[PDB]
Amino acid sequence: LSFHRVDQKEITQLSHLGQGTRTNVYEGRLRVELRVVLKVLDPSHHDIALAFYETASLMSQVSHTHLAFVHGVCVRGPENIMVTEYVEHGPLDVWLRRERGHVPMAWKMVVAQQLASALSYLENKNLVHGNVCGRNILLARLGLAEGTSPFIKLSDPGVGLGALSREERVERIPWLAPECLPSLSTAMDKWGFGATLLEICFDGEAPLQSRSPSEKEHFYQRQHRLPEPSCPQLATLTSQCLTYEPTQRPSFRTILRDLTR
Ligand SMILES: NC(=O)Nc1sc(-c2ccc(F)cc2)cc1C(N)=O
Ligand SMILES: [Ca+2]
Repeated sequence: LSFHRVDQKEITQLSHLGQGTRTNVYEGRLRVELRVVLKVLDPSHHDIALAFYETASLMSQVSHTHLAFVHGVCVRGPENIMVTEYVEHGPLDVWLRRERGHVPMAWKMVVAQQLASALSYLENKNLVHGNVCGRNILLARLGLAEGTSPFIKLSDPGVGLGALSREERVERIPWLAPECLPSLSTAMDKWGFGATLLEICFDGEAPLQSRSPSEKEHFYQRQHRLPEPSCPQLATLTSQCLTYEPTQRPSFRTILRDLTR
Protein backbone atom coordinates (compact mmCIF):
# COMPACT_ATOMS: atom_id res chain seq x y z
CA LEU A 1 0.00 0.00 0.00
CA SER A 2 1.49 3.31 -1.27
CA PHE A 3 0.16 6.82 -0.41
CA HIS A 4 1.59 10.07 1.01
CA ARG A 5 1.17 10.70 4.71
CA VAL A 6 -0.05 14.24 5.33
CA ASP A 7 0.68 15.79 8.75
CA GLN A 8 -2.41 17.33 10.52
CA LYS A 9 -0.42 20.63 10.88
CA GLU A 10 -0.42 21.04 7.05
CA ILE A 11 -4.24 20.93 6.75
CA THR A 12 -6.99 23.39 7.74
CA GLN A 13 -10.58 22.15 7.86
CA LEU A 14 -13.21 24.55 6.56
CA SER A 15 -16.99 24.24 5.81
CA HIS A 16 -19.01 21.01 5.70
CA LEU A 17 -19.90 20.12 2.03
CA GLY A 18 -21.95 17.05 2.87
CA GLN A 19 -21.72 13.33 3.54
CA GLY A 20 -20.25 10.40 1.57
CA THR A 21 -20.22 6.66 2.47
CA ARG A 22 -19.18 6.76 6.21
CA THR A 23 -17.55 10.15 5.67
CA ASN A 24 -18.09 13.82 6.29
CA VAL A 25 -16.79 15.98 3.46
CA TYR A 26 -15.26 19.44 4.02
CA GLU A 27 -13.59 22.16 2.03
CA GLY A 28 -10.02 22.57 3.27
CA ARG A 29 -6.54 24.03 2.72
CA LEU A 30 -3.30 22.07 2.25
CA ARG A 31 0.00 23.88 3.12
CA VAL A 32 2.62 23.16 0.41
CA GLU A 33 -2.09 27.06 0.47
CA LEU A 34 -3.90 24.72 -1.95
CA ARG A 35 -7.75 24.54 -1.94
CA VAL A 36 -8.68 20.88 -1.22
CA VAL A 37 -11.46 18.53 -0.17
CA LEU A 38 -11.13 16.62 3.17
CA LYS A 39 -12.96 13.28 3.48
CA VAL A 40 -13.11 12.60 7.16
CA LEU A 41 -13.80 8.89 7.79
CA ASP A 42 -16.27 8.23 10.66
CA PRO A 43 -14.76 6.35 13.73
CA SER A 44 -14.72 2.82 12.29
CA HIS A 45 -13.48 -0.75 12.62
CA HIS A 46 -9.95 -1.44 11.22
CA ASP A 47 -11.41 -3.22 8.14
CA ILE A 48 -13.22 -0.01 7.01
CA ALA A 49 -10.08 2.15 7.65
CA LEU A 50 -7.99 -0.41 5.67
CA ALA A 51 -10.50 -0.25 2.77
CA PHE A 52 -10.25 3.61 2.96
CA TYR A 53 -6.38 3.50 2.73
CA GLU A 54 -6.64 0.98 -0.21
CA THR A 55 -8.66 3.61 -2.18
CA ALA A 56 -5.95 6.29 -1.44
CA SER A 57 -3.28 3.69 -2.50
CA LEU A 58 -5.16 2.91 -5.79
CA MET A 59 -5.65 6.63 -6.55
CA SER A 60 -1.95 7.40 -5.97
CA GLN A 61 -0.71 4.97 -8.72
CA VAL A 62 -2.99 6.43 -11.48
CA SER A 63 -2.98 9.65 -13.51
CA HIS A 64 -5.65 10.83 -15.92
CA THR A 65 -7.05 14.18 -17.12
CA HIS A 66 -10.57 13.04 -15.84
CA LEU A 67 -9.56 11.51 -12.44
CA ALA A 68 -9.63 13.80 -9.36
CA PHE A 69 -6.21 13.94 -7.68
CA VAL A 70 -5.55 12.40 -4.20
CA HIS A 71 -2.78 14.23 -2.18
CA GLY A 72 -2.59 11.60 0.53
CA VAL A 73 -4.00 10.56 3.91
CA CYS A 74 -3.91 12.53 7.14
CA VAL A 75 -4.30 10.92 10.56
CA ARG A 76 -5.72 13.55 13.02
CA GLY A 77 -6.15 11.95 16.42
CA PRO A 78 -8.44 8.93 15.83
CA GLU A 79 -9.65 10.23 12.38
CA ASN A 80 -8.59 9.10 8.88
CA ILE A 81 -8.73 11.91 6.38
CA MET A 82 -8.20 11.57 2.65
CA VAL A 83 -6.97 14.91 1.20
CA THR A 84 -8.36 15.28 -2.39
CA GLU A 85 -8.73 17.74 -5.28
CA TYR A 86 -11.26 20.55 -4.92
CA VAL A 87 -13.20 20.61 -8.24
CA GLU A 88 -14.91 24.03 -8.65
CA HIS A 89 -18.63 23.38 -9.46
CA GLY A 90 -18.94 20.17 -7.38
CA PRO A 91 -20.99 16.94 -7.93
CA LEU A 92 -22.76 16.57 -11.28
CA ASP A 93 -26.03 15.03 -9.94
CA VAL A 94 -26.55 18.09 -7.61
CA TRP A 95 -25.63 20.53 -10.46
CA LEU A 96 -27.99 18.92 -13.01
CA ARG A 97 -30.96 18.98 -10.57
CA ARG A 98 -30.34 22.63 -9.56
CA GLU A 99 -29.58 23.83 -13.14
CA ARG A 100 -32.82 25.22 -14.67
CA GLY A 101 -34.25 22.99 -17.43
CA HIS A 102 -32.12 20.37 -19.21
CA VAL A 103 -28.59 20.73 -20.63
CA PRO A 104 -28.02 20.14 -24.42
CA MET A 105 -27.58 16.57 -25.78
CA ALA A 106 -24.08 17.65 -27.13
CA TRP A 107 -22.99 18.77 -23.58
CA LYS A 108 -24.18 15.41 -22.13
CA MET A 109 -22.20 13.49 -24.84
CA VAL A 110 -18.93 15.38 -23.98
CA VAL A 111 -19.32 14.47 -20.22
CA ALA A 112 -20.13 10.85 -21.28
CA GLN A 113 -16.98 10.68 -23.53
CA GLN A 114 -14.77 12.18 -20.76
CA LEU A 115 -16.06 9.66 -18.20
CA ALA A 116 -15.66 6.77 -20.80
CA SER A 117 -12.07 7.91 -21.51
CA ALA A 118 -11.23 7.73 -17.69
CA LEU A 119 -12.88 4.27 -17.37
CA SER A 120 -11.10 3.05 -20.58
CA TYR A 121 -7.74 3.95 -18.87
CA LEU A 122 -8.69 2.02 -15.64
CA GLU A 123 -9.85 -0.94 -17.78
CA ASN A 124 -6.34 -1.05 -19.47
CA LYS A 125 -4.58 -0.93 -16.08
CA ASN A 126 -7.07 -3.66 -14.81
CA LEU A 127 -8.19 -1.34 -11.98
CA VAL A 128 -11.68 -1.32 -10.42
CA HIS A 129 -13.29 2.06 -9.43
CA GLY A 130 -16.49 0.44 -8.12
CA ASN A 131 -18.37 3.68 -7.34
CA VAL A 132 -19.28 5.21 -10.73
CA CYS A 133 -22.18 7.67 -10.21
CA GLY A 134 -23.28 11.30 -10.83
CA ARG A 135 -22.36 12.16 -7.22
CA ASN A 136 -18.77 11.04 -8.00
CA ILE A 137 -18.54 13.08 -11.23
CA LEU A 138 -17.25 16.58 -10.44
CA LEU A 139 -17.71 19.65 -12.58
CA ALA A 140 -14.42 21.57 -13.19
CA ARG A 141 -15.83 23.77 -16.04
CA LEU A 142 -19.51 24.48 -16.82
CA GLY A 143 -19.10 24.62 -20.64
CA LEU A 144 -22.45 26.37 -21.32
CA ALA A 145 -21.11 29.66 -22.86
CA GLU A 146 -20.42 29.85 -26.66
CA GLY A 147 -17.15 28.16 -27.71
CA THR A 148 -16.71 26.40 -24.32
CA SER A 149 -17.20 22.69 -23.43
CA PRO A 150 -17.69 20.94 -20.03
CA PHE A 151 -14.80 19.37 -18.07
CA ILE A 152 -15.42 16.64 -15.52
CA LYS A 153 -13.26 14.76 -12.96
CA LEU A 154 -14.18 11.28 -11.66
CA SER A 155 -13.54 11.33 -7.89
CA ASP A 156 -11.97 8.49 -5.86
CA PRO A 157 -14.44 5.63 -5.03
CA GLY A 158 -14.25 6.29 -1.23
CA VAL A 159 -14.43 3.25 1.12
CA GLY A 160 -14.06 0.22 -1.20
CA LEU A 161 -17.18 -1.82 -2.08
CA GLY A 162 -15.76 -5.03 -0.58
CA ALA A 163 -15.94 -3.51 2.94
CA LEU A 164 -19.51 -2.13 2.80
CA SER A 165 -22.68 -3.68 4.35
CA ARG A 166 -25.53 -5.21 2.28
CA GLU A 167 -27.62 -2.04 3.20
CA GLU A 168 -25.05 0.26 1.66
CA ARG A 169 -24.85 -1.90 -1.52
CA VAL A 170 -28.70 -1.74 -1.77
CA GLU A 171 -28.62 2.14 -1.36
CA ARG A 172 -26.15 2.05 -4.30
CA ILE A 173 -28.84 0.44 -6.66
CA PRO A 174 -29.03 1.17 -9.74
CA TRP A 175 -25.33 2.21 -9.97
CA LEU A 176 -24.18 -0.98 -8.21
CA ALA A 177 -23.67 -3.89 -10.67
CA PRO A 178 -26.07 -6.84 -9.83
CA GLU A 179 -23.26 -9.46 -9.47
CA CYS A 180 -21.95 -7.26 -6.53
CA LEU A 181 -25.20 -7.40 -4.48
CA PRO A 182 -24.50 -10.84 -2.70
CA SER A 183 -16.82 -10.44 -7.82
CA LEU A 184 -14.45 -7.37 -8.00
CA SER A 185 -14.05 -7.09 -11.81
CA THR A 186 -13.76 -4.09 -14.15
CA ALA A 187 -17.10 -5.40 -15.69
CA MET A 188 -18.90 -3.72 -12.73
CA ASP A 189 -17.75 -0.24 -13.97
CA LYS A 190 -19.50 -0.81 -17.36
CA TRP A 191 -22.76 -1.16 -15.36
CA GLY A 192 -21.96 1.90 -13.18
CA PHE A 193 -21.22 3.95 -16.40
CA GLY A 194 -24.53 2.79 -17.98
CA ALA A 195 -26.48 3.81 -14.85
CA THR A 196 -24.58 7.22 -14.82
CA LEU A 197 -25.48 7.83 -18.51
CA LEU A 198 -29.23 7.37 -17.62
CA GLU A 199 -28.83 9.60 -14.51
CA ILE A 200 -27.28 12.36 -16.74
CA CYS A 201 -30.02 11.78 -19.46
CA PHE A 202 -32.69 12.23 -16.76
CA ASP A 203 -31.16 15.55 -15.41
CA GLY A 204 -29.66 14.21 -12.15
CA GLU A 205 -32.70 12.00 -11.35
CA ALA A 206 -31.56 8.42 -11.07
CA PRO A 207 -33.92 5.49 -11.92
CA LEU A 208 -35.56 3.68 -8.93
CA GLN A 209 -34.98 6.84 -6.75
CA SER A 210 -38.45 6.96 -5.10
CA ARG A 211 -38.39 3.15 -4.48
CA SER A 212 -37.75 1.46 -1.09
CA PRO A 213 -34.62 -0.74 -0.38
CA SER A 214 -36.73 -3.95 -0.67
CA GLU A 215 -38.14 -2.74 -4.06
CA LYS A 216 -34.57 -2.09 -5.36
CA GLU A 217 -33.40 -5.55 -4.18
CA HIS A 218 -36.47 -7.24 -5.82
CA PHE A 219 -35.85 -5.25 -9.08
CA TYR A 220 -32.33 -6.89 -9.39
CA GLN A 221 -33.64 -10.26 -8.04
CA ARG A 222 -36.29 -10.41 -10.81
CA GLN A 223 -33.57 -9.01 -13.19
CA HIS A 224 -35.95 -6.24 -14.46
CA ARG A 225 -34.49 -4.00 -17.24
CA LEU A 226 -33.63 -0.36 -16.40
CA PRO A 227 -35.32 2.49 -18.40
CA GLU A 228 -33.80 3.44 -21.76
CA PRO A 229 -33.16 7.02 -23.10
CA SER A 230 -35.31 8.23 -26.02
CA CYS A 231 -32.36 8.26 -28.51
CA PRO A 232 -32.19 4.72 -30.10
CA GLN A 233 -28.37 4.94 -30.56
CA LEU A 234 -27.88 5.82 -26.86
CA ALA A 235 -30.58 3.26 -25.89
CA THR A 236 -28.56 0.44 -27.55
CA LEU A 237 -25.41 1.46 -25.57
CA THR A 238 -27.03 1.93 -22.10
CA SER A 239 -28.95 -1.41 -22.45
CA GLN A 240 -25.65 -3.13 -23.58
CA CYS A 241 -23.88 -1.69 -20.42
CA LEU A 242 -26.89 -2.49 -18.20
CA THR A 243 -26.83 -6.21 -19.12
CA TYR A 244 -27.09 -8.52 -16.09
CA GLU A 245 -24.47 -11.00 -17.45
CA PRO A 246 -21.13 -9.10 -16.85
CA THR A 247 -19.28 -10.87 -19.74
CA GLN A 248 -21.90 -9.47 -22.23
CA ARG A 249 -21.07 -5.81 -21.43
CA PRO A 250 -19.03 -3.92 -24.10
CA SER A 251 -15.39 -2.89 -23.51
CA PHE A 252 -14.73 0.84 -22.85
CA ARG A 253 -12.90 0.93 -26.22
CA THR A 254 -16.26 0.04 -27.90
CA ILE A 255 -18.32 2.35 -25.60
CA LEU A 256 -15.95 5.29 -26.34
CA ARG A 257 -16.02 4.53 -30.11
CA ASP A 258 -19.90 4.33 -30.07
CA LEU A 259 -20.12 7.63 -28.05
CA THR A 260 -17.93 9.52 -30.59
CA ARG A 261 -20.05 8.39 -33.62
N1 LIG B 1 -12.33 15.27 -4.86
C1 LIG B 1 -13.61 15.25 -4.46
O1 LIG B 1 -14.26 14.21 -4.29
N2 LIG B 1 -14.21 16.50 -4.29
C2 LIG B 1 -15.50 16.78 -3.88
S1 LIG B 1 -16.51 15.64 -3.05
C3 LIG B 1 -17.77 16.82 -2.85
C4 LIG B 1 -19.02 16.48 -2.16
C5 LIG B 1 -19.21 15.21 -1.63
C6 LIG B 1 -20.39 14.87 -0.99
C7 LIG B 1 -21.37 15.82 -0.90
F1 LIG B 1 -22.51 15.51 -0.23
C8 LIG B 1 -21.24 17.08 -1.43
C9 LIG B 1 -20.05 17.41 -2.06
C10 LIG B 1 -17.40 18.01 -3.40
C11 LIG B 1 -16.12 17.99 -4.00
C12 LIG B 1 -15.49 19.11 -4.75
N3 LIG B 1 -16.16 20.25 -4.80
O2 LIG B 1 -14.41 18.95 -5.30
CA1 LIG C 1 -31.71 20.69 -14.66
